[PDB]
Amino acid sequence: TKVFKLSFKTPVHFGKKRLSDGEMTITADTLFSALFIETLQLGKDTDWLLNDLIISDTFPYENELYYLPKPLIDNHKAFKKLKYVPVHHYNQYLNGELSAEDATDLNDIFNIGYFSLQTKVSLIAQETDSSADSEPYSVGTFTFEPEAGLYFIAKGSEETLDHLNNIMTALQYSGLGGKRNAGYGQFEYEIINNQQLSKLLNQNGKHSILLSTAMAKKEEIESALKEARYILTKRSGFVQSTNYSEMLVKKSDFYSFSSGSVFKNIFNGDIFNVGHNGKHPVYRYAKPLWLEV
Amino acid sequence: YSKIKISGTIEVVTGLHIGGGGDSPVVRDLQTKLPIIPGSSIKGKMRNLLAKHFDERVLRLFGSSEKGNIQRARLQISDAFFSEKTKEHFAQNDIAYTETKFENTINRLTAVANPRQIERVTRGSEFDFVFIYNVDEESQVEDDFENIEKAIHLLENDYLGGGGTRGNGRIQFKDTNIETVVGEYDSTNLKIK
Amino acid sequence: YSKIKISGTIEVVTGLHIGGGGSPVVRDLQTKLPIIPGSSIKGKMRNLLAKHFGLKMKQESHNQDDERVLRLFGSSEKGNIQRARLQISDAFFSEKTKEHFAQNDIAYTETKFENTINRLTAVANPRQIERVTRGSEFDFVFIYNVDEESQVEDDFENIEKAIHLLENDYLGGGGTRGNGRIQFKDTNIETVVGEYDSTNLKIK
Amino acid sequence: YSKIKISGTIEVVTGLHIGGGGSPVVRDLQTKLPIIPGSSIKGKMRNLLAKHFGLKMKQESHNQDDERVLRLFGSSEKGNIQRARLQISDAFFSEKTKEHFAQNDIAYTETKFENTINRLTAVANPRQIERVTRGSEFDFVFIYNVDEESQVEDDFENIEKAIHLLENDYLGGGGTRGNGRIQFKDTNIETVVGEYDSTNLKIK
Amino acid sequence: YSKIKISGTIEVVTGLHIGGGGSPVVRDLQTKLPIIPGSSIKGKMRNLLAKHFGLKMKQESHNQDDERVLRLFGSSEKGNIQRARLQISDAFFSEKTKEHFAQNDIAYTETKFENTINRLTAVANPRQIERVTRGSEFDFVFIYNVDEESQVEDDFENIEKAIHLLENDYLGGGGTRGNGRIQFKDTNIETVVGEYDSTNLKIK
Amino acid sequence: YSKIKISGTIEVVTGLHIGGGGSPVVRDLQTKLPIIPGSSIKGKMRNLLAKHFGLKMKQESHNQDDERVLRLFGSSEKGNIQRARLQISDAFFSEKTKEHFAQNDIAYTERVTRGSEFDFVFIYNVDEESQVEDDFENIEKAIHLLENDYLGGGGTRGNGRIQFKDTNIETVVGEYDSTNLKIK
Amino acid sequence: MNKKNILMYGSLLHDIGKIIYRSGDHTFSRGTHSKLGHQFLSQFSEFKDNEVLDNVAYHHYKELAKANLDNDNTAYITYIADNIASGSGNYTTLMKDMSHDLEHKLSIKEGTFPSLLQWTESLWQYVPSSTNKNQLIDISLYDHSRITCAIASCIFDYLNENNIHNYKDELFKSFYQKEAFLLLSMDMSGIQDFIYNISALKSLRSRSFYLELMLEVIVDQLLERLELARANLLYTGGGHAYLLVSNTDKVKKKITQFNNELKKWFMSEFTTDLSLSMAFEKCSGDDLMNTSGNYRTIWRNVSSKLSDIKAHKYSAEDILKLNHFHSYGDRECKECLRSDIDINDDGLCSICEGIINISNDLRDKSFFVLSETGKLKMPFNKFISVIDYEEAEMLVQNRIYSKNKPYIGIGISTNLDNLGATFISGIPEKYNSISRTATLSRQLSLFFKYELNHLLENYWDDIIEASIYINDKFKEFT
RNA sequence: ACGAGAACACGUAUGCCGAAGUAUAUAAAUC
Repeated sequence: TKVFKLSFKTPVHFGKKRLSDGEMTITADTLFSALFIETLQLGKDTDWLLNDLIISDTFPYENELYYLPKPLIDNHKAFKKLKYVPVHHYNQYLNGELSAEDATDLNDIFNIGYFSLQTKVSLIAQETDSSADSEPYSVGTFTFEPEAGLYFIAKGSEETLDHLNNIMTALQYSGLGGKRNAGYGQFEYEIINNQQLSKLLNQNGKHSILLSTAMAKKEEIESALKEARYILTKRSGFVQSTNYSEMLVKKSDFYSFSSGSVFKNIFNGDIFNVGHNGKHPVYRYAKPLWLEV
Repeated sequence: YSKIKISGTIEVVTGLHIGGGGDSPVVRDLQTKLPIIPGSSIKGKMRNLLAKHFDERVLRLFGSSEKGNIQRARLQISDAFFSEKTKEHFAQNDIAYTETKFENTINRLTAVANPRQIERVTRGSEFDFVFIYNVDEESQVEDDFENIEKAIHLLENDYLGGGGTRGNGRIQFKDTNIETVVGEYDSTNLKIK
Repeated sequence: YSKIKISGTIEVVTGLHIGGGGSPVVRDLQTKLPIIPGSSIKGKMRNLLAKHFGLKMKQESHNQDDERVLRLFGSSEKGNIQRARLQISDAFFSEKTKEHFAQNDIAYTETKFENTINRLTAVANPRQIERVTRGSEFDFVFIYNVDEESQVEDDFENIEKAIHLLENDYLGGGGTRGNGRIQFKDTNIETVVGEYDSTNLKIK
Repeated sequence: YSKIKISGTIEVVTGLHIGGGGSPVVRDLQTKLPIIPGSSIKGKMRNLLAKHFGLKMKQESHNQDDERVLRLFGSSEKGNIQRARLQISDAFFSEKTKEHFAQNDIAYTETKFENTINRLTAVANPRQIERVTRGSEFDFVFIYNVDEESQVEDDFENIEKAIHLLENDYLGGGGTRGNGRIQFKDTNIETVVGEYDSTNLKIK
Repeated sequence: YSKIKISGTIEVVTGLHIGGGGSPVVRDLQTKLPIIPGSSIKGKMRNLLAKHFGLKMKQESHNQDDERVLRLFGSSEKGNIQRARLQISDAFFSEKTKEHFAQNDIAYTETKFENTINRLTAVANPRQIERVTRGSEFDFVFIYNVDEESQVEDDFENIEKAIHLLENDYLGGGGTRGNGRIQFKDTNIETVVGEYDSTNLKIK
Repeated sequence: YSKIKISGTIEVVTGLHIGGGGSPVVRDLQTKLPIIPGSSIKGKMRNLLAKHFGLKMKQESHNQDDERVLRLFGSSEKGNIQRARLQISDAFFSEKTKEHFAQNDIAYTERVTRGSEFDFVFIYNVDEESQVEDDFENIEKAIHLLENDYLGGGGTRGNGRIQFKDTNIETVVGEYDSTNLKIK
Repeated sequence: MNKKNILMYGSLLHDIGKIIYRSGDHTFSRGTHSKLGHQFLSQFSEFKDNEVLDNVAYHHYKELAKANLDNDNTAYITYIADNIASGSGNYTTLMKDMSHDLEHKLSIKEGTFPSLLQWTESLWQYVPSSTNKNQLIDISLYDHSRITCAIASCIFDYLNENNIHNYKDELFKSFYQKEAFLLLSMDMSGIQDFIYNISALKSLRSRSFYLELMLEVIVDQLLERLELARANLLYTGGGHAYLLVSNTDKVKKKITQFNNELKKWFMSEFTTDLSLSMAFEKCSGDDLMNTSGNYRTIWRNVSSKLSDIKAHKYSAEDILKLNHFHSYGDRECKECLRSDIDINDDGLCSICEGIINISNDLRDKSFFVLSETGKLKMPFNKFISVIDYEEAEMLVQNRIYSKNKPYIGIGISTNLDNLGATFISGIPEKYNSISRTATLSRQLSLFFKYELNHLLENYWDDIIEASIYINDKFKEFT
């Protein structure tokens, strides 16, 4: 049940719909994509990690502090402006022990980077030929302070996690974002076991908080939504090397729960096929990683 | 499967002007206010020069991936940053990091002149850089490195940035180290100058 | 695709005042010594060589010039782009000269004092002008691109004409009142990139 | 387009005291010898040739002067475009004088002691003036631009008038007490740039 | 606008001590022969011709003079600009005098020994002084500018009177005891620049 | 400002030896013929005139004299300016004496031979109209005293007494009447 | 004339004798306001409905106490609704104008009620509602009259639907405590995401307009389906619609049916980026009145069930049908980036192309018409098209949407930080009624939609200046 | 099998044109 720490040193581009967009964090599906591509690139076996690994979302950290997504459990004006809650207060959050002034101070302290729209041009056009207009475009980047970054949670047996160690060691030289081949998004990592992370991960309760993006299988959906509080977010995009035309290849739309979901009845997930008229399957990750409180 | 890292430094011989903000405003970081050279700049200038020299080589090394055939990039160029040696030396000698140049323009038929300002990174500074190469085909590394050497030569005898026909941008490359960072491929014999 | 390099020495004959500050002279701020900006040289050559060939009133209005002049310096604005071929870099104070001046204890800069006498009143007003010392040297470098094989000889003939004209003219300001005369010496031509021989070429 | 060269020697008849640094004189500092700046020559010739033609009080007010004067020395200041057509260079202490003065042990500078007598008090005040020595020589070069093919003769006539007037006047400072009288010798005319004739041209 | 020349010879009859090197005599450093500085002549003439006209004590305190003196000589000190109209140059040994003293084996300087006898003690104190040999001839030139077509006649009458008073006086120092008496000879007028009629003018 | 002139001749009877050489006699090296320094006559007339009037020992220490000497002769070293009003010029021979000596073949040096004539020319400036008479009568007195005293060095054994003759008082510059004056 | 119309007509104008008494017209300013209004309206021939005269003559206590009316006549229900809602020459000029308009312009037949509503609004939107010395009257006369109508219609739906005919005995406190009527809320999500789905700066007003128009269309439709009028709509805008209906089984069933149809249509037109949620909490005559501060409680409960419905906005069948495969590979909308809809040659889908065309027309033309076929999509297979003024009157001769233009009499037309405290509390004591939130919403809407345009008519630095000006104006506001 | 992937904030223009370190002043006054 190890955790992984990542520091970047260079701005990163994650984005939501367009290149003008800048986003702080990415999803378990993007990282499953990265790991799968790197395994196929290294020439190893994907069988072991297709159906033995459970991954969580990316999360921010600061100097000696950790954050987790807001669970969907009087002021009703300050909490709505909050996205992440510190670990030390996580239990205190679920018992109603957090006050408005404390929350406001939290909002004050939570600056972990900034945003920037870098403008560029393209002269590969008939500018090579003759008079032709230039094409200014814009990329969006996020930049970290020297002591902030990302962390992940992974669990299973020792063998699978040794494989994961090797994969991260290889991966730390490629990137985790958009314009990777343009100079964005490299990192260095460390393997950590914090005590309080293990304490939260090993609770005992009646509800469950989701730390990933997952979808229920057919035969269980009717029993999954008995008493639930969730968010559906459409996830679409383009593929990397399915067929001839990139434009003619675009993933079929998918809907999945978000990362603050609370479920009274657990479900196992599945790795879902979102391919059609392609040569090889295109997988979306959907398998939940719970914390039971 | 192996990954190779080429590291070194670039020195500014005559004043440099990238100026993404403008055109005086030179690109920096918005917090530390230190000049940098974006990797898109280097990638584009090298692409233009090497294409002018000559195709499948530019396509295998920089990647096209929409022309009806899909080729994935094989060389990754990162941003460049001010080095510690230069910061220490400049802080001791009490030198600013950036210059401001005043220029003028003359009207034909009217002989009236009007001014300009161009902000420009100082002479003698240094930047640190790293490139990554992903060895996807064993029988091609010598060819790819010949081509990358030619590109660095051409960029050495040319300019980076804007206003180079009037005297800006000239750079040099020093202190190269070529280490194999993932895998077991022998890259203790390569050279890039 | 080939690139040809030209290097040599600029020597100051009478005092020189590029004076781009506004009355100071332009200085590098890592060494605190004078420099000769390259845009000065390009602009003066543009003007001189343009006036050599026909310069028309309509050609005075639009800042367009003869086809040869546009070819060598670039137009790239007329709705018919023209890429330049001759890149002019700056020139810097030479190490030989700084050694000599430090040895013989010669200050690098003169401050000439000047006066003006107005009419009707004959009351004089004075002023100060800084200027580089004579005997100084600077090191200059030019790069020329072979975009076409058959135009090289003509282009270098035209550059030779520009050199002659500039050497019988002035750089900087106050040229009619004395300042700013130069010479070029110790040149060298080399094909730094490509496979185009440059042995028969010369710029005097 | 053409540029024509004039050259010659200035001969010092009585003491010359430019004093550009001011009671010292103006000197180079690569060699530490006197020079004659071009600014003073230009200004004095202009003042003579303007006074000889008309000088109106309103024209005295703002340095507005005759048309030929502005054609040969340049204004481009009143919205009319006119850059100077005569380029005047500095005068440097000549070599033959150096040889002669060295091998006869004659210095390059006199130090004259001067006295002032006060009115109704009869007290003397002493002063020291540093004059260039008699018998010296200097070398000068002028460049003429040919901007119009049908004015060369007229402009040269005006130039010889200015030269003659200056041969009957003084260059420098304090000339109403015996300083600055000069002469011109060994004048040669050459066309440096173009295909223009200079066999009928003369300046006395 | 025109410029007249006045030339001639100054003939010294008695001792002439000028001592500008001061007890030696001021001397050219290129020929090693005495001169009369033009400053001396201008000052002596100014003082004589100015004492003749009104010389007020209040004017003496403020160093103001009569209008004739300033128009002929120029002050431009009281806020009113008056440029000098008479230019006086120095003097030098004439060729005939050099030939005569060379043929006759006669030197150019006399050493006079003078004895001071003091009151109440009677101690003889000796002194040596250098003088210019009597009977030598100097060549002088004045330049006269015309700024008004009328006042030439009055100006020349005044310069006549000035020459007269100087000829009944001494030049230099040591005058009230036997040195300085000179006269003028061989005066000539020749119009050298311009188109003026000055053939009826007469300087005696 | 008018310049009146005095001129006259001086006759030599006792073989004169001035002592301008400091045993020779001072000569202008253009003619090699004897002269007389003007400081000679100036100072000797000065001393005689000073002696005639009252001369104080304290003034002897400080080289101060009577107002008449400080005006006519003039010193201008005490902090009060006194420019001299009587320019004495050096005296030469007369051509009459030269012709007579050449005709009779007589040398000039023995000492200054007897029978000489000297042409002395004084210039007097009129800085004030009123004091002209007083100044000229004083000059007349000084001339008389000089005529009855000695000029030269070491003349206390019989040498250096000479006579005055043949004056002419002509105004050379000015418009002032100078007919009523006399200097015998 | 259906009796519902009789109540509604006697309801809007039941309080006009107050104006004819404030105007000082000596002809009809001597008696009590009810008979002054009756005497005024007893002139015009169109308004000669007898039961309407009965309704307007006795909307108070003594009038009914001495009138011995029949058991079925709307004066009693008028009294009850009036009570629940309650909780100088310019007037003379106004009543001259009123006489002219009533005798000339308006029609009285069925379906003229919306026109009468706009007429009363355009005339009365500033008349002082009352001048009581012991009360603070932050309301106009328009709000009193309109909310009296809404309450009257709801009370009638309740009383009639349960088959009671002895209105007098039933309504003449005990009834005031019964769970009589019902508060209903529509909130549409995803406005921020849909408004910023453009690729420049002035183009993000056309789709703002589209969102606003859809909200108004759906709410007007809802009122039509329930045989009341646009009287019963308290507030709209943002993404909200606060409405008031009756507490009976029939309306509940119809609300459920309408909800199903809307959910189906929103899913059909748009996958999930735009939803609609409806929540209803029952209220008594006491709840809207200020009795024990329960209005805050009601509002909080409605918000709570709204949040819950937002948390579980789909079912298993929907989510399985959503994850069913569909054709792709074709290009997506160049501005809207969605690949489930057939596209035209220009590269824009139906809705986005419609919006750009309608903005181009709106820059010149200014009337919108709701038809069966046309240009831009609407619920229930309806379309909106663009038309000009004279075209609008010719179409009226043979529903119309405008932009802040109070044109009256042209058929039926509909003229189109600390927020939580204002919306939930309002005035906590002595003024805590539905009328106060009505007037507060009206004033805020006037500030937001009309005063903002006036402020911007004269318009980085500008953004800061506008922010400072808005902050200062809001500080002056409270 | 990562809202992906190809994409030099480029291009034409300088330090300008005009301007006297000048104007007055005895190396002089006593033996």
